[PDB]
Amino acid sequence: DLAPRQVARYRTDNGEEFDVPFADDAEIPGTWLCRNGLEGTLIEGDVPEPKKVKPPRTHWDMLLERRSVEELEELLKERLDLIKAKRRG
Amino acid sequence: LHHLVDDKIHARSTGPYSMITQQPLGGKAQFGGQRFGEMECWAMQAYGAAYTLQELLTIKSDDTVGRVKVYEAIVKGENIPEPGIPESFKVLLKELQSLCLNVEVLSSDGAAIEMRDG
Amino acid sequence: SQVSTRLVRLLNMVPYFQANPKVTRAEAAAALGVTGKQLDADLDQLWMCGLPGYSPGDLIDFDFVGDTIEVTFSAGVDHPLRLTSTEATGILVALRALVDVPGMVDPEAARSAIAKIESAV
Amino acid sequence: AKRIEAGLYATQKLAELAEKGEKLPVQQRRDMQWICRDGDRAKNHLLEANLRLVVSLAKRYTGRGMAFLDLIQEGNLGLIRAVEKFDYTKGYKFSTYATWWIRQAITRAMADQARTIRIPVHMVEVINKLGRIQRELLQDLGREPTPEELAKEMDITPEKVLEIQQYAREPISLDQTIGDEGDSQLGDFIEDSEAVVAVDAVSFTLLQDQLQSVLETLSEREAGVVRLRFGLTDGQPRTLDEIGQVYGVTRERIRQIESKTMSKLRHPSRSQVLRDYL
Amino acid sequence: LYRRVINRNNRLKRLIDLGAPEIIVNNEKRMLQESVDALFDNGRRGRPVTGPGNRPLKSLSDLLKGKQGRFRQNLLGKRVDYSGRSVIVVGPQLKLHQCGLPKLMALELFKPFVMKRLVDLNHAQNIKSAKRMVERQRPQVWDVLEEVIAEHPVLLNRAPTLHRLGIQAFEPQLVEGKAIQLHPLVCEAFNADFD
Amino acid sequence: LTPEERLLRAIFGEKAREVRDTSLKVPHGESGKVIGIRVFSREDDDELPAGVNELVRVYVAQKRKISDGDKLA
Amino acid sequence: MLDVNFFDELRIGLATADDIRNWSYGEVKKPETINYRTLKPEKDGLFCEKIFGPTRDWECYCGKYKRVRFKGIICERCGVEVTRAKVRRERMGHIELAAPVTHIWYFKGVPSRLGYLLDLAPKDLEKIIYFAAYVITSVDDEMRHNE
Amino acid sequence: GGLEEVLAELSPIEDFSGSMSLSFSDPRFDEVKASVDECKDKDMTYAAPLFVTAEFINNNTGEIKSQTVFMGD
Amino acid sequence: VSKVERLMNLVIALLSTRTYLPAEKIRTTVAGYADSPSDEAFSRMFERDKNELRDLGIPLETGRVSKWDSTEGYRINRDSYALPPIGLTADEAAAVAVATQLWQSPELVTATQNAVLKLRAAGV
DNA sequence: ACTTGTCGGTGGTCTGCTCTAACGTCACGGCCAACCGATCGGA
Ligand SMILES: [Zn+2]
Repeated sequence: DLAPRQVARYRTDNGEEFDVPFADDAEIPGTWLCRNGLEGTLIEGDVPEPKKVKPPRTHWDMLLERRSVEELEELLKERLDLIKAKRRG
Repeated sequence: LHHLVDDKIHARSTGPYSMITQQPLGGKAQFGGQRFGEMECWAMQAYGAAYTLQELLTIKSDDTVGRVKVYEAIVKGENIPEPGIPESFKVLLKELQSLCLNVEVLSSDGAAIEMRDG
Repeated sequence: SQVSTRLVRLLNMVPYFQANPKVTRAEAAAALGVTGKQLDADLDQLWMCGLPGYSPGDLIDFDFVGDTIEVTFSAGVDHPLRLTSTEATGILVALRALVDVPGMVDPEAARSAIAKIESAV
Repeated sequence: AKRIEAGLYATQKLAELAEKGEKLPVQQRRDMQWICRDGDRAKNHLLEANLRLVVSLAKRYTGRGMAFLDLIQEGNLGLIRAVEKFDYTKGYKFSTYATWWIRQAITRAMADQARTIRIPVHMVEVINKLGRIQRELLQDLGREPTPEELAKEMDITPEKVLEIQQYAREPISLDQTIGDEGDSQLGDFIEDSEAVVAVDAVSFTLLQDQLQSVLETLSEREAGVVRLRFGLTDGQPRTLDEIGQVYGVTRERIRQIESKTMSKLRHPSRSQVLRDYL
Repeated sequence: LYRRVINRNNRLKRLIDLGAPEIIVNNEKRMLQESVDALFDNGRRGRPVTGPGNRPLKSLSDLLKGKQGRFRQNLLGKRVDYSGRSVIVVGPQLKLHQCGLPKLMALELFKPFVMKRLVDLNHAQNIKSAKRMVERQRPQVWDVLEEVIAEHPVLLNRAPTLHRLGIQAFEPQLVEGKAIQLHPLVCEAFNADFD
Repeated sequence: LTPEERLLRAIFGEKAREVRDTSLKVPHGESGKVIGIRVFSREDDDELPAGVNELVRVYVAQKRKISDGDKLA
Repeated sequence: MLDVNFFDELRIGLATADDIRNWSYGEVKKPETINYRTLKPEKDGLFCEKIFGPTRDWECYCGKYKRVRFKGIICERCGVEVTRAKVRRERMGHIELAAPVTHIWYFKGVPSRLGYLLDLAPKDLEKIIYFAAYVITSVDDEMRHNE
Repeated sequence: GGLEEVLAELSPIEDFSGSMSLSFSDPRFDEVKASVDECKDKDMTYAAPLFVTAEFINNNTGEIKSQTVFMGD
Repeated sequence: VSKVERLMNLVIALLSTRTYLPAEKIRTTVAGYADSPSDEAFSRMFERDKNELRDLGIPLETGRVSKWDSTEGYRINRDSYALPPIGLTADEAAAVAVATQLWQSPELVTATQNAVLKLRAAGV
């Protein structure tokens, strides 16, 4: 005699299918850390939309934080003038 | 001289075992067993004693289920059961697989025998 | 709080049962609550509480051979509760000391009781 | 630095004009791409030209767990960060900001990736501070300082110091040689404590048989109640309410049955056989 | 070794994601290659990776090789239970098929049999009482011992085992000392002397 | 705990305490007479190593006579 | 597993990436072994219970399931299967390298097998695989012969 | 002596710039911390303190400092 | 189950423990705390139960699990729980006979009854 | 009336991430030391 259980099917991004045995009275997660190490969603038409994570700090964000738009525009104008003079004389 | 029998006599029936390979420890201070080395194996092979050598290797050193089954059979008075598979062989197979070597045991049909009994 | 009084009553009832050898039913039904009808209902609830695990040998035990209620297993509950700071002890001491009756137990009863209670607190 | 900033701004403007923008002239697109490529090349050139300060900084951290090349690579990451955060308007040379960031990166990495059992940085700092204070106390007093002096000079309790010292232990290796020759190892003297004793198992089996024989001297009701209550049936015990619901009786009745059965079992004729098993 | 491999792999992932110049990426890839090589076989290429005390680390190949390796030390020869060891003296009154075993050594060897036999003779009520009696060396244990060792051969061995006759079976007899009594005529087979 | 052990403890009344016995016992095949005990305690300002609170050493002396198996020269 | 008399052969061979990731029950991602405070295995480390198995018998990592009745199920919170603790010496992991790495046995051997297979001297292999020299993987000879 | 020899072979400790130097001299031993019986009873080490006079010289400014440094037991 | 059963079980468990039991173990081990819907209802209920026990007079101490453990648990000091020894018996009879005769304030009569009951639980 | 679950808050500790602007720029601490036979890569 064993406790009744269900089997959930998960699919990774690169076409991998895995089976996970869960209990009956349990909230089956939409996404799971599969055996390959890649996160995979559960095969369901009614997707339980998970959280969305925004990208972290990048070089452009730091540059814009430490420099105003006017200074960068002036520097770009000077560089464009230099390359124009070098190219077309 | 400082060589007295009181410091030399040692005997054991069952005691502590090792961790990686489930074999008995060594030394009087640890209630360890006596080593049955390769030369003794050669002597047993020359004698022709297959069963004594098999039981010495399997059910006195490494057969984890076999040790407890043998003790129970001796206590209750039944026959000694058949030996199993030594744990050292499974340790060797895992160590070979960790070196990117595909070691697999094949049955008579040609399939692969899983070592995950339990 | 009408639950706190019951809880204190039980916490004192168990040591009382363990400290009076084979107390009859009538004495308990007259001393700790006049209503003897609820005494059985309180014993039934005491029979259900015990040590973690709540297996036999962990819950508190008893012998209802007849009227005598003896405890065989107490689950650590052997001593009564401590008289709370001020509150009950304060009121009892104040009543014992501010008596306006000429001394009748003064020689070796009232003063001895006052001193012993003060030392105990 | 100016080339890097110009390239970054040109890339951002090109990205903005790509989506919800306008048809850039061909020469403008060519110039933007050229500026972006020049900025990338300038960043790479600055990084490569400054990949010599990292080695000098990491030279001083050799012999403290991590390897020399790992320290160099962590310093290279710190140098990348310093290049990302360098401002040319202040007029200071690159060798100061770069030094700060390289040292920070090397120290943080050596705090993380140097112990088999990882300790957080906020506690590695405390351990280092305690060690420095201990060295100063040893120099001042002339003797080995006791935990009391460290407690006073580190404004902490005289008990946290013991925990800090006990968190600094590094595990030894099971493969280290014990004897003079090469036949002994530390791992051969370690006893497995989770192995079956081979004598407790048969004793447990005999205890189960004896207990079954003893419990077979009662009626069906008491034996079933005891087996369900103590979990002797398959693997786990139940509660008073569950057993009462299964048997359709009140919990007080179940408690009375259990009390009577336990009283009966305490009789010597039912406990003399089981005395030696406890 | 696994930690080194994982650390270098993660650092390589970070360097590739950032977009570092090819020199740093190439150096990291070379370090990852060296770490994997040290994991599989530490010392074949370059210098060995050492720990505290300048002791080179032990890899998988070091596990599988040598006299102290897996095969020779743990598969072709093992340590066994039900075995003892003691000094040998000369017993000239023994027969060629007999040996003198100490009572304590024989008791320890035959404990599983003695427990059962003294439970059967109602000397102990159960196995635990019999084990306690054996541990305390009760007077009624020794008689039981003389019943269990009768016609039960034991193998005697003296290292080095140069030929078959280095292991020989004997019928044991309890002796009061702590030294094994060996027949004088089996010494040449064992190459044994009583010094 | 095992259900059988719990039932036995309930029968005999021996409450299960969350402590494991690790007493110092005489090794196998050894005996003698106790001749000395040395006790060190941290609460008495003894330079014990870190983590160790108490330490105790016992000396056992035995007179051995000559017997079969002893080596003379 | 059982009946040693049923073992007919013991075959050995090279293991590809597919076999390596079919043996494994998960990928280890952190160089962590145990927690310095609770002395408990970390997650995705070298001793992770989600990959290799439970340290206790019939107990998961978060302690939600602690009974033999929960046999063969996986805890929905910690992801640890509820089984015996002896599976920790039977389950392997794998590490996904960010760059291919040659096997030391088949390169630094006498004789070198990669060198024999590719007709390359061992010094050339050591220069190539340790990032000291470039090697032309392929060349479009048809295009060169036309322009 | 051996200590004098090693200190003399290490006495000039100068940096690359040549502006600073550190010197060690005059090794001296104080009285023993404890007797042999006390060391064996209490599990200590039979050692004595070592003091070496260290002198710091700054070549550019010419200011010199000298302190008695404790080198250990 | 019942609130009184939860309180009694909690009192017994905290009396019989040897080390500071954390609240997480209290939830799983002590009966009656395992029927909560979520971790916040249990937390608030346990806080209220602790408040009630502390107000009653039962010594409920909160402290670390141990030196090398950062978890924080609760215990009950069995030595501070009460005072066993009692004095003579003749004076206590007079004290009880005069414990309450005409007082009507509910707090006073409840306090006197509690003191009398504790005295009976500590001998007469 | 008492309890109880959802809501909201204060204060504290453990853990992780980011930043610091004179100038600073290409590693060491150290053997190895037998002695035989076999064999692949050079010359
Ligand atoms: Zn879990």
